[PDB]
Amino acid sequence: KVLKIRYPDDGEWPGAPIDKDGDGNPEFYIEINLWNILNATGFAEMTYNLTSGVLHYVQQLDNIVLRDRSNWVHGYPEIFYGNKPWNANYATDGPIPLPSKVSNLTDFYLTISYKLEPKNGLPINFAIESWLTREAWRTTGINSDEQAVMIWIYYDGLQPAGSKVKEIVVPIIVNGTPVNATFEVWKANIGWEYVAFRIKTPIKEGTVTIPYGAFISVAANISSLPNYTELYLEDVEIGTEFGTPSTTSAHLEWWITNITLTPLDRPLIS
Ligand SMILES: OC[C@H]1O[C@@H](O[C@H]2[C@H](O)[C@@H](O)[C@H](O)O[C@@H]2CO)[C@H](O)[C@@H](O)[C@@H]1O
Ligand SMILES: OC[C@H]1O[C@@H](O[C@H]2[C@H](O)[C@@H](O)[C@H](O)O[C@@H]2CO)[C@H](O)[C@@H](O)[C@@H]1O
Ligand SMILES: [Ca+2]
Ligand SMILES: [Ca+2]
Repeated sequence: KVLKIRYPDDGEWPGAPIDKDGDGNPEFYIEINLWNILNATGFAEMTYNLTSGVLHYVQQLDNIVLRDRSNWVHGYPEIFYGNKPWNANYATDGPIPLPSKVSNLTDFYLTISYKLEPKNGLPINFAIESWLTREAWRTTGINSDEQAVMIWIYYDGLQPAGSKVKEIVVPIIVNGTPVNATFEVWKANIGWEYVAFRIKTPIKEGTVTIPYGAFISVAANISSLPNYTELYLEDVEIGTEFGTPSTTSAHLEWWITNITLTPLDRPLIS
């Protein structure tokens, strides 16, 4: 009834599928994904109770030495739907057919119920990420003519890569109440084009619904990439980037109780 992955016990890259019906197609995939940590004392453990429906992440790391301080953050412990293009992990048992070309996808709501508890002022975000790639099923990384989209619905102590472009309004739902929220739009080129949407009013816990097309439409419209609508939206990743090159201790706990993607009857790009 309980799935657990644990760093460092399970190796430097713990991860596992969530496959509640045991049919060989995961509904989601979890990774501890401490992708910029070279060494640390302590541990990180992610547990999914299949029976109670709670994803619970506990991290207690110290003596942290990074792989490349120029990458700034330490990692991105996460859960995702679709094909994560950095590795051979995937989860495609869901209602939105990912990967799909941006031009063929419908819009969808993404609803997440969560609670974040960074300890001692640890810089963090709670960020939704998609990667947009030239091939349908990428498993070997990301090229300079491709895109990362991030949507930060919480942050503390981190700013997105690159420079600020503009602010936009996106209608979202927070704790059951519709609200117009403001997002700063940031753009960088860090080996690929990077577009981040940073909410101006961070939400540290609750149930949040966002319309995914509001973000991908603006990411398409400010992009410098050619033939944007031919890219494939590979996945939707949910997790917390954390840390800075000055951070040597990172204690963090969070919980996610629901992730739902709800298809809409309108195109993803408007
Ligand atoms: O590079 C940002 C990206 O890294 C991904 O991890 C890569 C890592 O960068 C590379 O050095 C290593 O060899 O491969 C892993 C993938 O297995 C990480 O998974 C992403 O979340 C992150 O955005
Ligand atoms: O390195 C990729 C990582 O960058 C993070 O932004 C850094 C930025 O790289 C640095 O130049 C700026 O001055 O500090 C910020 C952090 O506050 C970005 O937040 C991450 O999403 C991204 O993975
Ligand atoms: Ca399944
Ligand atoms: Ca993959």
